[PDB]
Amino acid sequence: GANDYVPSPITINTSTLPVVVIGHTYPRVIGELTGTSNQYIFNGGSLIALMRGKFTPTLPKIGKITYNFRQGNNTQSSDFDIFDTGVPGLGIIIGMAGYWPATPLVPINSSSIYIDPVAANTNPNAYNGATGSFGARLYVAFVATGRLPNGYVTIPTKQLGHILLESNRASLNNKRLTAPVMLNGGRIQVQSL
Ligand SMILES: [Cl-]
Ligand SMILES: [Cl-]
Ligand SMILES: [Cl-]
Ligand SMILES: [Cl-]
Ligand SMILES: [Cl-]
Repeated sequence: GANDYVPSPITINTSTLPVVVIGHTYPRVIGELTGTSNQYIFNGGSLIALMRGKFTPTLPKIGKITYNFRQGNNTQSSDFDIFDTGVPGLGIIIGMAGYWPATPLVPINSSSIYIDPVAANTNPNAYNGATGSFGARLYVAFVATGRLPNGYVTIPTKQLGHILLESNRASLNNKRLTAPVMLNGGRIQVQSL
């Protein structure tokens, strides 16, 4: 079908956080996960469409932190919303971008935001160029929000939020397709010297 687009999740892995060595200050970023990307978060319709993705985080927002991801290509710091993983002392901050590398990392610091095209955050009629899929890049960093014990800590799998597919084609827009944005759970290690 022309509008038979279906969602697929985009996921990032707790297991890529390096060991956290502590030689304190809260909040502070304790490491970045390896950024991930999915070209086909929405895919499958036979008719090309102008599409955009609205990300709504759905974990509790604890506060803000200023940061500049080592990954991505922003040259100045931004405020990021710190989201509660549920594990005391541990939050995450999120950035998302369009799939293609020229598009910028968008700090998640609003109750919802268009991750691609960023033009849509100030132009309600802006969409990606017409094509047959919508994808994205996902960036996450862990934040110490309080004192961490030594040793291993398990992070549960968390749904960071969802991307709503919007389009200037009503039949596709009105499906309100949504794709989950996932933090795959895992184990981190703190070495408190
Ligand atoms: Cl993925
Ligand atoms: Cl992909
Ligand atoms: Cl950044
Ligand atoms: Cl969850
Ligand atoms: Cl239409």
